Amino acid sequence: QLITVDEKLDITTLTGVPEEHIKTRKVRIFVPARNNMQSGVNNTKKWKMEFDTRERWENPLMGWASTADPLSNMVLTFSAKEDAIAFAEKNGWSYDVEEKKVPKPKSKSYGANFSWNK
Amino acid sequence: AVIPHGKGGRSSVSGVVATVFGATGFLGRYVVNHLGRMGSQVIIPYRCDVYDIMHLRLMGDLGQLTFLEWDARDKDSIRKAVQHSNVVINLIGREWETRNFDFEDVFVNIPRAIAQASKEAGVERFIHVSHLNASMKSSSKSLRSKAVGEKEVRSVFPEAIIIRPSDIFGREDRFLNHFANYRWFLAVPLVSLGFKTVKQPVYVADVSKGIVNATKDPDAVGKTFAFTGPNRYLLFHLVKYIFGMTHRTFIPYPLPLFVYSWIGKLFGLSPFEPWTTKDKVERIHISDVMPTDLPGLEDLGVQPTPLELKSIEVLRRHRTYRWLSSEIEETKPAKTVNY
Amino acid sequence: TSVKPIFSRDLNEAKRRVRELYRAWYREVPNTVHLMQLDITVKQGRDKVREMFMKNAHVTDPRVVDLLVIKGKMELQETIKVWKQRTHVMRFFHETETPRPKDFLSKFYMGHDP
Amino acid sequence: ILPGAAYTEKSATYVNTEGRAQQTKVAVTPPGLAREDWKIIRALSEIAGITLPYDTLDQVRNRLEEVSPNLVRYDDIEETNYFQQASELAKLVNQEVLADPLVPPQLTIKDFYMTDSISRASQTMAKCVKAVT
Amino acid sequence: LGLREIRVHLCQRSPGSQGVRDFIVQRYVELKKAHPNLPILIRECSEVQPKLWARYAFGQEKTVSLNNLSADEVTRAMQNVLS
Amino acid sequence: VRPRSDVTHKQLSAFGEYVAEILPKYVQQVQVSCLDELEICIHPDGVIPTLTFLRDHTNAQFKSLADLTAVDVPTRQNRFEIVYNLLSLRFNSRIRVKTYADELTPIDSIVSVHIAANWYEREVWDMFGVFFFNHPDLRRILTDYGFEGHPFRKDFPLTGYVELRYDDEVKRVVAEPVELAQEFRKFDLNSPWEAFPA
Amino acid sequence: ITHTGQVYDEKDYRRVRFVDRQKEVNENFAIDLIAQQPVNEVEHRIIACDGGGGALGHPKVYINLDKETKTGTCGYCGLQFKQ
Amino acid sequence: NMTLNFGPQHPAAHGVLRLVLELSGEMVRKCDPHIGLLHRGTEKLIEYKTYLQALPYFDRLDYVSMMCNEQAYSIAVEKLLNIQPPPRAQWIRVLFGEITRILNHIMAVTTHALDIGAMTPFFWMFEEREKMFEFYERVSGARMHAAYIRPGGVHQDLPLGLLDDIYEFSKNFSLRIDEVEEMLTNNRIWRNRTVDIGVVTAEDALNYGFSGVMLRGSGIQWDLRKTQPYDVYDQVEFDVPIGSRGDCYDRYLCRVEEMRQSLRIIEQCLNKMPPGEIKVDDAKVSPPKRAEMKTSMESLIHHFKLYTEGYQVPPGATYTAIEAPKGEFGVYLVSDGSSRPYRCKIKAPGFAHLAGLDKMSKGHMLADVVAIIGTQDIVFGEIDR
Ligand SMILES: NC(=O)C1=CN([C@@H]2O[C@H](COP(=O)(O)OP(=O)(O)OC[C@H]3O[C@@H](n4cnc5c(N)ncnc54)[C@H](OP(=O)(O)O)[C@@H]3O)[C@@H](O)[C@H]2O)C=CC1
Ligand SMILES: [Zn+2]
Repeated sequence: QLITVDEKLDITTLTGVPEEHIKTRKVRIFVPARNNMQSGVNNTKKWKMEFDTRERWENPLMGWASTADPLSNMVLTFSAKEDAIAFAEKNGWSYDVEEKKVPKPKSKSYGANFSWNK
Repeated sequence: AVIPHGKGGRSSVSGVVATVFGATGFLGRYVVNHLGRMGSQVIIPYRCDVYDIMHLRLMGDLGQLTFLEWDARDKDSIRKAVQHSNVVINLIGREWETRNFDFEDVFVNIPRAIAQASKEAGVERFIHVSHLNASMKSSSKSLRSKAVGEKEVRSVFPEAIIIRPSDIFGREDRFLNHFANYRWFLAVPLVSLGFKTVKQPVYVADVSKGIVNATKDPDAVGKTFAFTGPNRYLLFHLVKYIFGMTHRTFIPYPLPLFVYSWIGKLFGLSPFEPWTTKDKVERIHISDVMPTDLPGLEDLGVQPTPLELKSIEVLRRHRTYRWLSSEIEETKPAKTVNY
Repeated sequence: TSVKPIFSRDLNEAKRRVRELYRAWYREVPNTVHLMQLDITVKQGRDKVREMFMKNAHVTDPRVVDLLVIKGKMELQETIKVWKQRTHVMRFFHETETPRPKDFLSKFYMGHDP
Repeated sequence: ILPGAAYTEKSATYVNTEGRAQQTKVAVTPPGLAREDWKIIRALSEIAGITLPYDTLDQVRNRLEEVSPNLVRYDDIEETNYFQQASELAKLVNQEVLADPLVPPQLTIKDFYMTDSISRASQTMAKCVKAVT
Repeated sequence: LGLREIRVHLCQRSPGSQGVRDFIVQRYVELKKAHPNLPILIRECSEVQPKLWARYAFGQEKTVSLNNLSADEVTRAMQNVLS
Repeated sequence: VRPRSDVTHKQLSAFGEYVAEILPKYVQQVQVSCLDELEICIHPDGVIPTLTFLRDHTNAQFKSLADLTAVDVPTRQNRFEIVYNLLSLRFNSRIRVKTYADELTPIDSIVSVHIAANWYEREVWDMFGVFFFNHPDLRRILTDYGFEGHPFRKDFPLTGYVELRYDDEVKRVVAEPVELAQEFRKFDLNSPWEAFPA
Repeated sequence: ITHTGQVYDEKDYRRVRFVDRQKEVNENFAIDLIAQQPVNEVEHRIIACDGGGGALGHPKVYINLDKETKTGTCGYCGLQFKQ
Repeated sequence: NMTLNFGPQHPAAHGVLRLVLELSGEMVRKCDPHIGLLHRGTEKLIEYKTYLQALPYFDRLDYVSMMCNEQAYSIAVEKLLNIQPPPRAQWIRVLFGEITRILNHIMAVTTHALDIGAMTPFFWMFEEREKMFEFYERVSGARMHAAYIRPGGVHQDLPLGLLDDIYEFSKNFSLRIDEVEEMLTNNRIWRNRTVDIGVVTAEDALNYGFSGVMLRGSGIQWDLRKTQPYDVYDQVEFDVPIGSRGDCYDRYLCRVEEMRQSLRIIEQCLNKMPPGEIKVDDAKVSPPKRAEMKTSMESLIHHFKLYTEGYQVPPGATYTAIEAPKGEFGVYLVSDGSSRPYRCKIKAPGFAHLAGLDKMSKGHMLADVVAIIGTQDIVFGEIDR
């Protein structure tokens, strides 16, 4: 038989994350925009949640960038806004969702460019 | 300067480029450890062959530890070591006057030339280390000579911090191992049967951390700190305690020092690092001075660590298979003497 | 809601298991400090056990608790059946790492991102 | 000199002209010992004894909520306005518009390229300025 | 009690705020004319009941809830604030 | 273009129906890839029953367990997708039975059905955190003895949170929070243009 | 010093690295070595620089030497050609 | 049964194996092998890399069979793309596939003996190995860890002259195997330490997923190369060396026999390798030839995109298994439409074999455990992945 729990699945205790990176890390759920350089829209389809950016100090010996934040390069991809919000809640990371913004329909017709008076 | 970036561990930057001339030492090893952990740039002048300084390589990160060939008699070597350092730490010291280096040299002569150059270089701060209770009149030539130095270096380098540590307690230290190694000797001589020479040990790390903190703090200038310890001890309990953890019989038998200074002279004649020193002997029975002075530990940010706490690690190698598993709890503690 | 029970039907039954594990660890701390020649105090270690057992005191859900002891039991097994040597155990004490201050002024003085 | 950051280097909020509040995200960590503007002032306060109640951004924000609404709701223009009462007070105010013609300071595009600090410090903007001149 | 600022965080199109907004429409101008320096801030919260925040001298802020309050009660509460 | 024989896509397809019919209480979906591979999908409760039927049925003997794995689709409510690939040396065919398990909803263990799984199930617990009831001895296999966190989870940082170095002061190896000297450069590689309807 | 004027400041400590060691640099600098090669006076508006050696060279590109004032320079070799 | 923690004593090696054991005197009561001393993350790292930059990981998974492993990923990526390699490339892969099998068996048989105590067979056959490596180097550039077999065929055609040398060697290697034999197959002592040690039943071998010589040694007839042909291993003719009275000695004999059968397959490949191209002609999957990318725009664009971004495999998942020298090596490669994989569980013939150590070494002496780790050809890279 099933048991009842109203407790938001929080599994922060099982994930195995250091305390500092669960209480000081804000992740943003956003649908990636399109670099204006290209006109393809296949990278503006799935929602992604990305952890907040952290220190990137220069390395003294070779000048390479060096980072102390483990969750930096991690960007998880989630198909829908609801599912991504769920991941933040059970993992205990703070979230600030940004609504998808899709190009509004625009009316175009080759005839217009040859308008008597535009 | 070097803006400090990073999270605080290795592969991070703290901005302390520091020449440390006597790093190979027991204290030294620890000084490079924290400096390297913090991410500081550490230049380690060395004279012993590379084989012996390998232990320092893994400490610190790549391009964070630089080793330079240096000779005390040759002034030029000290010159180039401090060329690009902004912090100079001097730990040059020995217990046995060696054929080609006298207590003056190791304590006063050399440590002067060093700070002297450091100034010419324009190093922001110099930390000079001299033994505790070091009167210009103290019996042991060593202590007196060290006293002579702390004065001089002040004229070569004004406002140069002068930490003055007590005999140090740590693995690979003498204070604790020496007594424990008296096992070979069937009887363990103790002047005045180990009484009236109350001693206050200080963990090596505490000393190291303290020293490091000095490098990164403006409060210490011309300060003559004294890292001391968390509890004093009559030499009797110390000796027995040691033997206690070592689990080896303790047979305190008093030995007239006048004769014992002679025993120190004997081993002193040894060509290979005399084990005891006439100058040592005196030092050992030289009572620890009282604590009224610019405070060291705690004052510089580290709370001293009681001897009993880590003694188990320092004295473990001296036990026998039978007692190896034995732990601190099983053993008893020694007693302090606010006297 | 409407979850399936992993091993404990309710926080009550689950807590029973936590009690057992605590006891287990409590009885074990001394042995480890001796079989690993660790330089720690049994009392000290036993407090650490308490620390951990409470670090996760907030969990209210029965399922999460049950896994927590499964995992906890596994750790004990690695320390009583000794496959975890000192380096592994002492890590719990975070002995070498330098503690970070949590005071705002402290962080301000040191890190760009607190 | 208490160095701060720039909008490429902090999670601050700005608002344009029709009140749409918007959030800058930290693209690069601030340089040198330089720190986020809000913290320098929270820290100066702690060194002064009146210590601002906010210690984490999310808190500084909650603060913005009590003094003003737009600041916390992002991407959201505020619909209603009260023009009618504004006019009543305008009618009370009596002032003379001087005959001097009103002139925008940016008369031609060289006027435009260098205005703010970052702009002024631009080698690219400087190259653009000399190209016009 | 030195009054420096009063913030009326009304919430537009909210049932309770009706009174607050009515106050703004009918008496705001008057209050300002009377106190022509004091800054009375009309701001628009959301999903929050109205609040007449008041900042007194030396950085003390005080709160009076205006949820579901009539136009004159809002007027009376505002008048009580600048005593 | 690879050569494809539809003989298999027909044989395997039929078998799929056969399995489904015989085990309708658990089979949710049964598909054959365009690569001629069958992939019965079963409710997690059908782990024991569906495997056993395949291990011990004259018309479908699937004696050895090729592999037990768990993809992790973070979006999917049931995060893990335990996949069991089996081989039938008698009929020279392989099938894959895949179930879904969330982090704290354990799956049954099949060590009974195939003892090969004794190790792989420990591997899935260590990397992904799924738990297997009735397992003889479930304990970390691949990760370090004191490792905290399940590594192959998509939400775990590659570099991880801890790294090891030898410290002289303490004369013993010691974890420290990871500090990397050249962070993994995260090249973005997806192109903004799709390839086909698929 | 180096190709890009990389010269540690008189106070930088990476100079400690060079203490008792050679800072590796190359006397042969490209910015200069290409200059020596003379402009090729081709007699066709557009010529191609395959890079010398065909497959053992650089991707083939055609240069427009039409501008009478300037000379075409292969984005790859740096070789210059004029009509 | 005093736990001895043997194996961190470098006693059977094959990697680093902490075989915690409980031994009543010289009898083993229970063996609990520990693994992960060589876990390195190969499966997670691949998710962050493109298909072609994850090919070098496969050579490192079990590096005694450097290439055969690469063929398994190749095949897998080719299936997902529904592309097949050109005819010459297929024969090559079977040519170097087999050469690699020999290399593995020379490793397994000779390293087995070194632990047993016979040391001269290793030096005899490591010289032959050496000669083979040179084939790798003159074909790929690297002695081992070549990266020659890529997802769409081979990387570069064989040097002009290799085939002839892969002949001279093959023409003689037999005698070298024959010699080892005169030293071990019938040694009055090899037999003893190997015969009737680690017998595994037929039903139990299938049950514990052994899938390798270990199954074949017990008499089960299964060679994925004959049952499910991959590449052109169908066009060759070889005899699987099945065994009876499966035990360390019998399986050994099987490994010496596949060394023999692989020479039969190599001969053919040299006799019948076709003229042709060594990589698919779809610039979409295979990188364009360097003369073409330096003279044709479509080729540069295809070179730039392929190296910088990737294949862009169509979404799907496949489990493809070959017959790596150790046993069934399979890659389950789940793939989203992206150029970088999503999952790539490597089935290692070896994760299953080690598990069997417990059910094989029961009531056995310390020396028996050493013999059984040898008869499983455990390369800790594949097990730990
Ligand atoms: N109990 C203690 O240790 C106490 C120490 N101190 C002071 O702290 C300092 C460090 O002590 P400790 O580390 O134990 O000393 P050590 O005996 O460990 O030697 C310290 C370092 O000094 C170097 N050194 C010694 N003589 C010369 C020389 N003639 N020329 C060049 N280098 C030399 C050594 O290098 P190398 O070995 O390569 O010659 C060594 O690395 C000492 O100067 C001492 O006065 C003070 C109170 C107590
Ligand atoms: Zn050119």
